[PDB]
Amino acid sequence: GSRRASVGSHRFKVYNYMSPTFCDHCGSLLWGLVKQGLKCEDCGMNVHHKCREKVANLCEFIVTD
Amino acid sequence: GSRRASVGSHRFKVYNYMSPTFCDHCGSLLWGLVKQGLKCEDCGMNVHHKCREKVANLCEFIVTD
Ligand SMILES: [Zn+2]
Ligand SMILES: [Zn+2]
Ligand SMILES: [Zn+2]
Ligand SMILES: [Zn+2]
Repeated sequence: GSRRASVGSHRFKVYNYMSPTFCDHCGSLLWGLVKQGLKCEDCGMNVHHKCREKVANLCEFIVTD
Repeated sequence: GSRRASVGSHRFKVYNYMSPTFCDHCGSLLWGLVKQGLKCEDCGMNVHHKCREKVANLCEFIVTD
């Protein structure tokens, strides 16, 4: 691997959390036992459904693979 | 929306060109039958040794895989 970043926009998908998880935008618990929020398939950001429109679309992460 | 890109700096490595190939910087032939120049391991840019010093470091490509 080299110094490198992946840069794009988020790719959020409905996610079923198996452990208590917080929103990476607002900090409140992702309530529920299933489909509690959205996780970006690329960078892993977790958000409430209602917080999706509050977050910037920019999605970047360092690639070490 | 946006494309996803892999971004960093070039990673040039000496390459054996099997067909006549030109420098992507200056346009002159990569002279010889072996080790004629360097190919960026990330984006594929081909350069003369001397042109390595002349190109911008910026290395980007769209990731379609
Ligand atoms: Zn993301
Ligand atoms: Zn939230
Ligand atoms: Zn490159
Ligand atoms: Zn050249």
